[PDB]
Amino acid sequence: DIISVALKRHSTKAFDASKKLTAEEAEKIKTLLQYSPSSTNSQPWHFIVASTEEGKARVAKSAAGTYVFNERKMLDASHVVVFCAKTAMDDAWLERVVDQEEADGRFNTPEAKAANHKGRTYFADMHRVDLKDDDQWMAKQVYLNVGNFLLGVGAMGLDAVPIEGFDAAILDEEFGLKEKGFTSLVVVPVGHHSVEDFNATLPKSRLPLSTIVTEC
Amino acid sequence: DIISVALKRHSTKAFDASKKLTAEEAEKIKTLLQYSPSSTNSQPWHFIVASTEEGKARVAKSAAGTYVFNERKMLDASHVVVFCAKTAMDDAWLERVVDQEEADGRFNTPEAKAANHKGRTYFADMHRVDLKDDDQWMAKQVYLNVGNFLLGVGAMGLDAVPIEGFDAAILDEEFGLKEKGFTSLVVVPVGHHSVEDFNATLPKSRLPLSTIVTEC
Ligand SMILES: Cc1cc2nc3c(=O)[nH]c(=O)nc-3n(C[C@H](O)[C@H](O)[C@H](O)COP(=O)(O)O)c2cc1C
Ligand SMILES: Cc1cc2nc3c(=O)[nH]c(=O)nc-3n(C[C@H](O)[C@H](O)[C@H](O)COP(=O)(O)O)c2cc1C
Repeated sequence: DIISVALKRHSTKAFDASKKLTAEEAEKIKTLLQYSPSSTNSQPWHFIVASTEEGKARVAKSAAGTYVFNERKMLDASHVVVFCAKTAMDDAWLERVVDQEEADGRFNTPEAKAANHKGRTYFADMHRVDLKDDDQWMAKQVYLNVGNFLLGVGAMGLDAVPIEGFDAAILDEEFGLKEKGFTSLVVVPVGHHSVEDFNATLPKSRLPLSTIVTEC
Repeated sequence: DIISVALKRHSTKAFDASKKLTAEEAEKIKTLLQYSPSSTNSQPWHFIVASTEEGKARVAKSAAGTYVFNERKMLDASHVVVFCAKTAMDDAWLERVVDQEEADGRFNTPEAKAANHKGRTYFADMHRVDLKDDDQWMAKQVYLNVGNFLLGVGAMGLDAVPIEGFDAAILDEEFGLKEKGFTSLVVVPVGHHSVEDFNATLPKSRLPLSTIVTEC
């Protein structure tokens, strides 16, 4: 049951540094990242997956100053995922997307690919040209990917914590992501909680359905 | 297996208007909405769940003009979820979150409730006062709930389609959201696909791991 997963999953505060993902688990987490939906199948994202001790330490440099209370969550977890959004929607990306969809067998005629390209360009152009918000639109898709990921890892029986408390300017410099066209948004350390994770045994808390839902 | 769900779920293009969700499935989808994580447990959201023919036709008035192609997805689904974000983060909201956490038994230490509220008001004030993007930070949390939702509903064996192609100003005017401090961002019809849902038997397409993942 997925609902039991939803009620049991928690934001891990401390990871066991001796528990690592299997090679099968490492492959499956990467499948989850790749297969999330996105508006127009635009997939405007890049992911850093750090599993080495050198790589996690480099990600862990961004939990500087005020974000030092999240550094140990990055170093003790098995795999650390960095979710990055594209910084602008370019026309090369859109043609990369429609060429992948043709290569995957989604179009039956050249008119069906041209129709799909036109339709995606129009909605990319509403954000790029009309609203001037393509940066915010692509970042919103990366957060939907985070949502998908947290539930999926929970359903695999693993522990994780979504981190917004890190320095994105520090992280983007280290991996040289502005040169590559991307910016870091959320860091998700993945592994197994330890006995020091105080949040594992505390109750879940959410606003009641009376406040947050309207039925019509 | 959750990886099977991720590879099997699709964006439905046509729903079977005779197939409805059971009362148990209706309750489970509201549990999925409420239990999604969000930064600092801010839960900066409101959900409209329309299951009646009158309710769904009111949501379908936003599938206007250029967006007429999404109208039928809203009309024939069993349940239509409107994901709304708060338009500003007020102190009143943060207080009801911390009081709910208090009632749920999260702070065994009355000094920890006060410690946690001011940390939440500190990270909410870095967006509503310092960075001035409180509306984008709260919309970001609503897309994380949408990603959580779409994988969960696929894990329950239901069909859905995330919709961005709707007129949010019509949708907000129709349900008086602007005066309640909420704005609609994503519409998600849930139900069971028709025999004429062409997308159900098309192959899934995504960019390769070689483009989207960097391993470190
Ligand atoms: C976008 C996002 C960012 C978060 N950032 C942090 C963080 O920097 N550090 C942390 O300890 N937890 C962080 N969390 C945890 C939230 O406090 C948490 O999801 C929320 O309190 C609900 O608890 P649950 O995850 O255990 O269900 C973050 C969560 C989200 C969704
Ligand atoms: C945020 C968002 C908005 C979308 N808006 C629309 C829409 O307006 N109409 C539609 O038919 N599909 C829409 N979709 C479906 C996307 O085209 C689809 O998710 C994508 O092609 C990947 O296909 P899949 O969901 O079948 O895996 C949307 C998806 C997302 C995530």
